[PDB]
Amino acid sequence: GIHFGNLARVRHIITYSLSPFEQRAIPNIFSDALPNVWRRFSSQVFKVAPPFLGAYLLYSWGTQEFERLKRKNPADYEN
Amino acid sequence: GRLMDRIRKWYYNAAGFNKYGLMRDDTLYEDDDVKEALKRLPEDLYNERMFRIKRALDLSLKHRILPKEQWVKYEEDKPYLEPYLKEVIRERLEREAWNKK
Amino acid sequence: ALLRQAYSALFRRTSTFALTVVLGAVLFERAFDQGADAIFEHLNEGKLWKHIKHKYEAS
Amino acid sequence: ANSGDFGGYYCPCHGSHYDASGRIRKGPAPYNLEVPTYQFVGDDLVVVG
Amino acid sequence: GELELHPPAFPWSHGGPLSALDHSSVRRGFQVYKQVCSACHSMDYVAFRNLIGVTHTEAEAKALAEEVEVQDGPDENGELFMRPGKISDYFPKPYPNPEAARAANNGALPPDLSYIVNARHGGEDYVFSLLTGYCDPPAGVVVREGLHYNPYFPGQAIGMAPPIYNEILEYDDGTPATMSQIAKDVCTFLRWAAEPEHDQRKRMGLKMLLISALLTSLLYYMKRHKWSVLKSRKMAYRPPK
Amino acid sequence: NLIGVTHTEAEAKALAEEVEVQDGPDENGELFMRPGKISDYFPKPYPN
Amino acid sequence: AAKNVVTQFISSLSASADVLALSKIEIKLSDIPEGKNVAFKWRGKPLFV
Amino acid sequence: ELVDPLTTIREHCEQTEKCVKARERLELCDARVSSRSHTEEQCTEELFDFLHARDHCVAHKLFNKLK
Amino acid sequence: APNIRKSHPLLKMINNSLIDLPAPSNISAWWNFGSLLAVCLMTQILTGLLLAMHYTADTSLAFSSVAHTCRNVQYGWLIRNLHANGASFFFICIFLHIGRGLYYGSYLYKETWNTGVILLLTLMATAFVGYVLPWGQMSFWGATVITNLFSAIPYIGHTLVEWAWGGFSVDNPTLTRFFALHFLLPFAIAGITIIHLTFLHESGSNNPLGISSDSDKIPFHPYYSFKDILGLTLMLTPFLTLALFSPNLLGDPENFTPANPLVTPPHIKPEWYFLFAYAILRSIPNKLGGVLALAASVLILFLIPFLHKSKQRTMTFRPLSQTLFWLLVANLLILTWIGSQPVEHPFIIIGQMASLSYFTILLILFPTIGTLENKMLNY
Ligand code: HEC
Ligand code: HEM
Ligand code: HEM
Ligand SMILES: C/C=C(C)/C=C/C=C/[C@H](OC)[C@@H](C)[C@@H](OC)[C@@H](C)CCc1oc2c(O)c(OC)cc(OC)c2c(=O)c1C
Ligand code: FES
Repeated sequence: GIHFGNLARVRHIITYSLSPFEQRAIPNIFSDALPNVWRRFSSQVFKVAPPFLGAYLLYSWGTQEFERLKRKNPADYEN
Repeated sequence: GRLMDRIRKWYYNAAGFNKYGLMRDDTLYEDDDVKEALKRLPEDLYNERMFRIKRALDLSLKHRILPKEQWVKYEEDKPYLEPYLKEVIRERLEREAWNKK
Repeated sequence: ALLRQAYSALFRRTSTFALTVVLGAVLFERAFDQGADAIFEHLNEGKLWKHIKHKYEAS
Repeated sequence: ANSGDFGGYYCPCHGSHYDASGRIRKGPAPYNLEVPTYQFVGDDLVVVG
Repeated sequence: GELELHPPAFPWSHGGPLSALDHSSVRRGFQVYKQVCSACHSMDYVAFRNLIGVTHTEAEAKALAEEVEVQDGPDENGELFMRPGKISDYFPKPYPNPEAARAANNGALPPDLSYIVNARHGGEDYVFSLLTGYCDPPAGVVVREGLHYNPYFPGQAIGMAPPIYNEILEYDDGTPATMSQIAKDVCTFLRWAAEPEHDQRKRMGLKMLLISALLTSLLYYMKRHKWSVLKSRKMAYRPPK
Repeated sequence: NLIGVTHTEAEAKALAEEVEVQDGPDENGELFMRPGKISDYFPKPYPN
Repeated sequence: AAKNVVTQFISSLSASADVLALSKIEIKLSDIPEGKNVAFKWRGKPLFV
Repeated sequence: ELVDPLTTIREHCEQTEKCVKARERLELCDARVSSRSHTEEQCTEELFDFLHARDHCVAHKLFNKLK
Repeated sequence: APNIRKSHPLLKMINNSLIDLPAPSNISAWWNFGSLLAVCLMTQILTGLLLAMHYTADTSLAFSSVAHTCRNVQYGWLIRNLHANGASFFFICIFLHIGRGLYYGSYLYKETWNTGVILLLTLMATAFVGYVLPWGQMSFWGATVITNLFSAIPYIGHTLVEWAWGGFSVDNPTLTRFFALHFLLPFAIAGITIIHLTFLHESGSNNPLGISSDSDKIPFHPYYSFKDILGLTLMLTPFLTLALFSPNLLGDPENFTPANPLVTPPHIKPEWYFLFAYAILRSIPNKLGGVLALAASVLILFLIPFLHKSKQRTMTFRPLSQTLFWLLVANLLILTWIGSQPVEHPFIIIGQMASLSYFTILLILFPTIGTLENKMLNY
């Protein structure tokens, strides 16, 4: 059952942390937060958007095309 | 030729594992062969790989990456495990061929 | 200092904290429920049977 | 009844087109609509079953 | 044929997520259903008691109830028999079974309106457009004998004749009984009929959103707080020299 | 239920038809009588 | 023992005995004018004429 | 005696740009179909385009006039 | 002894899986669905029991009993809504859960993944029979179609259909056995979910970076208990907004018409969460193929593990794989769209493409691009 203590062998790593009460829950909302939100957004939009944007069109086309084929062709009764 | 040689440098930057401070070898998935390799690693190399990883995990939880100035450069990437891994797999293949023999 | 007084007198002791949550909900409930309905009934004046009512009621 | 492209029938579930004979003409359906055992026992009165 | 006219979107006073039904108009619609539609349409899931506190006073409802003779029994001799209506009874079925109904409507079967707006895409927008959208067939279109033209109905040849027209009844509240006015009231009624909870459903939604906001916020702060320990955590590799 | 226990299929069918059964509604939504089927249950002497 | 218990239980799923097996149906070919199809309830699922 | 605001506005709407052209397109269809004997066409489409444009308009203010 | 949190035969378990459970320090929001899925299961079961208390498994009463539940039973309408919409959020969540798994190579945890597939499949069947209970037009014909799928099996098949219906056509015997089946399955789901988490705990959660996190684990509590609660509240808003404001949004209005054994509605479409598969099956203009395609469209999940060629575990550092991934997501989004459209042009051909597309990205492109990417890493 118990896993904490076996996990892995680690040496020479020091860490420093502060009580949740000595710091801010959401700090540097502008100087740090948002800037990264953008960073991340930026770096993934060209990977994600393409296939979706693509399908999007396929939708509109297929939709419009199906609808076009609804309308009547006057050339069928000009006789 | 020097085609995939620059292709490689491109991919290396595209992959992006260096923005975390990891070497190509750090990101290797730990199957049997790799775990065996990791075992043979001299201590310094092993302790270093650990820290690199632990730092990357901290970066991930933080949703941050290293400053562009600390990203590993394609040509400075050390394949510290690659060779060990080769041997390990080499060693295994032999046993295998031998046992079917 | 509310935060100090509050902490010192409500949030510190696990008991007083619990009682404060009970007491809290109570007051919060009344307040919320009334105001919520108020907001709803206002946004819907003369449309509720509450409003129409009197026309077929008693006197 | 009276739908599809074979003046027969059209199944709205997966697009099977049947003709006026109830035969499968287009779509995923494997066979033609079933024919029951009947007999024209009248002038304008038929009995099935 | 393979072409159909979808209805427009009228601004019903209850269309909005926080917009209740106009009970006055629902009261009206009832009358329209009672005095006009009920002659061929059953509303099996509603009872006179349902009106109480919504559109009518208890007395009014009881009254409306008694106006109908209901079949009960068996009695002591095992006989069925009539009796006045109780607020507990449901709205009277115009026919004892579809076969009979169809029989009295050219083989056409008037559907039960209890859940009508939800049984049709468009709901009141569709029901409304249909009731008023009656008209003559376009060139080349022959409407089989018995069926009437209505572009909004799928196939355009419906079996129901225009149920309403100006002054087909008289709203005892003094509202001008114009055909569309009627359609607007009965449609509003058909919405309440399909979902009385409608109003409360929405009042809850309001409370829900408020609490959901207050609470999602307080919990975002709480999640962050605890996690700060890790977010700001700094580390370093100080190997031996 | 009689069939193959106490009576032959024919016998059962026969016994069945000896009873008028109320069915429907019909095309006008009318109830009506009809002979018995082996599928019918034994006739209730009273409606309630 | 097993084969029999499974057999029995497995068949408790199959159609029951109240699942009859009914007769015909008469139809006046006059109710069905030329150029039209009509459905009639029968043996469960529809029946076209 | 009375006037259904529905008609009042249906008229006003048919004055509208689209309706007019739709109405016209329809009249044209009707005409040739109503004439040409033993034909195969219909004017559903035009009637719909017309209706669609008309009623869309109708449904935009009709309720203001209703109670 | 010392503490009763680690010693007690029962608490030792709650503590062993929801308190002291070691978890990667970096798992993201894409790891919140596991519990949401769990919460859905609980929520469904609970509202379900509540509803089952007022239901009546009988063709002549089913439809109206549900009506009575909504119209007469206090808050019956709310409960039915939460149950109907819960079903959807169950699928929404399960779908994202599956996605995350594919993107981050969680499937490398074979037993956890496999059982996961069983869960999806069971959830599917569960939701199916459940939908058949109000006994509206859709309920009836859906029942008719889905059960009929098995007729595709050679020789036997039909014989299996008989069972499914308890007759020679959908009817009461079917409705009552379906109500039973629907009442039962949720629990087989909850049960299997225990096996799921059990196999998972053998290895512990995987993480975005796809590299060992032993160098940085954290107690589930308060880190993920807190994260999870937050996650729940986020999913809760839309779910309730939908439930309280637009109740029938995700539902077909055709099912407000009592089942008519003699008339299949002209416009009959599968519940949204089935559309993608529905679409794939319509594409093959052959009975058996379409079925096999359908079967394959879901069963293929079992192969994913044997199609992993990448030397890296996740797609975090595989830009090509990442695109192929999002392509697949849109591919499905397309198939879903198609499912809602009539069997006509250009829809038919588009569907067939997407379908052909789908199986290809999974059976061929992915393993290929993975191999390709390995070479680009000079491996
Ligand atoms: C004389 C009987 C009669 C009256 C009174 C009548 N209807 Fe109908 N109604 C029918 C018939 C017949 C149909 C079936 C048409 C069909 O499906 O071919 C019908 C169908 C309907 C339908 C639509 C069916 C569909 O498929 O779209 C609605 C909605 C409806 N009626 C509403 C009303 C309302 C509201 C009223 C009162 C304002 C009303 N009806 C009054 C006979 C009537
Ligand atoms: C009732 C259905 C299911 C429930 C309640 C459920 C629940 C869970 C839970 C609680 C977790 C842990 C937290 C997380 O990583 O999200 C988990 C993990 C996992 N589940 Fe499921 N699951 C279900 C179905 C499935 C399905 C359909 C699949 C995929 C075919 C699956 C595959 C996995 C895998 C691979 C993991 C590993 C997560 C990791 O990468 O660390 N699960 N599941
Ligand atoms: C795996 C979890 C569950 C899922 C996915 C689920 C899904 C569904 C679905 C889709 C329906 C049709 C909803 C509708 O009316 O539109 C339904 C109906 C129903 N379910 Fe469930 N259900 C679950 C658990 C349960 C359980 C455990 C019970 C009770 C023991 C239950 C009882 C019912 C009842 C009574 C109905 C029929 C009446 C109604 O539609 O509300 N369900 N369920
Ligand atoms: C007694 C219990 C039984 C027999 C259980 C059976 C379980 C089977 C599968 O679950 C594993 C199945 C649900 C799953 O297939 C993988 C679905 C994605 C299939 C989706 C599906 O839905 C439809 C539907 O909902 C309809 O009505 C609104 C109508 C339909 O066509 C006319 C369909 C349909 O054509 C398909 C393919
Ligand atoms: S059931 Fe008729 S096309 Fe599939």
